[PDB]
Amino acid sequence: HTLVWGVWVNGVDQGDGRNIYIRSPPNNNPVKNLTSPDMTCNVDNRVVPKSVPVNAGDTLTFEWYHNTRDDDIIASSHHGPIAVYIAPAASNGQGNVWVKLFEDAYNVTNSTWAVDRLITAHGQHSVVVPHVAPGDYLFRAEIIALHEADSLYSQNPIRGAQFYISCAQITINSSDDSTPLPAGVPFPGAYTDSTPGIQFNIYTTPATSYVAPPPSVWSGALGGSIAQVGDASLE
Ligand SMILES: *[C@@H]1O[C@H](CO)[C@@H](O)[C@H](O)[C@H]1NC(C)=O
Ligand SMILES: [Cu+2]
Repeated sequence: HTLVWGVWVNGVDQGDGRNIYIRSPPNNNPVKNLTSPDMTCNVDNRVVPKSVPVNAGDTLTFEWYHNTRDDDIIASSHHGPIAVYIAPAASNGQGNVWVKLFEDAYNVTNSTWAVDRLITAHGQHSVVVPHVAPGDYLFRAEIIALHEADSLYSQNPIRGAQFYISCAQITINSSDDSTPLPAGVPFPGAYTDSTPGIQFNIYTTPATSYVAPPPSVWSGALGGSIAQVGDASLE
């Protein structure tokens, strides 16, 4: 159970984005139904009044929280991967539009899941803004908590992989469009019950054997990291 508070650009806090530049749902409950329109941008997908200006090559940092800003972030039980996607705003995230800019699942050196390192990072994870066409975009940050992912939601709706999905409205101003955005996957649609990484038993299967759901990260990406860029407590 986690939500996005706002974003940082190049290490500068853009301010509380909830219902402003983040298409925020009303609470931190997970999405579990892989076929639901809620997979696109969570349960209250609508245009919000602001879009954060960035340029290609900027660092865009999502900041997550549990109950209050810079708290425990997400329950430690919620081991799983983190991804970021991009699509043009004109899509409203419909169709074959979502391009993967970032993937982190399990780090064998530190023996940590992406989620574990997100807590250590005070909720902060980043992508580098790609050289796509200037214009309005949705950046879809996705945490998958696997603590009940031994079951499939489609079979047992009180269990399943848990998706914490947040869409940020981002406007790319300065970009040479040298890496124009390639075809995307649909959400809902890309993840199915047979997709690698959707059904997994983190209690019996070695984390080293985990494979995150496709698609692969776009070669055009520059992203990106799970790491604290700014200190929320200084504000
Ligand atoms: C899952 O989502 C689909 C598509 O909206 C819907 O038809 C189905 O009823 C949902 N399942 C549950 C258990 O709500
Ligand atoms: Cu939770």
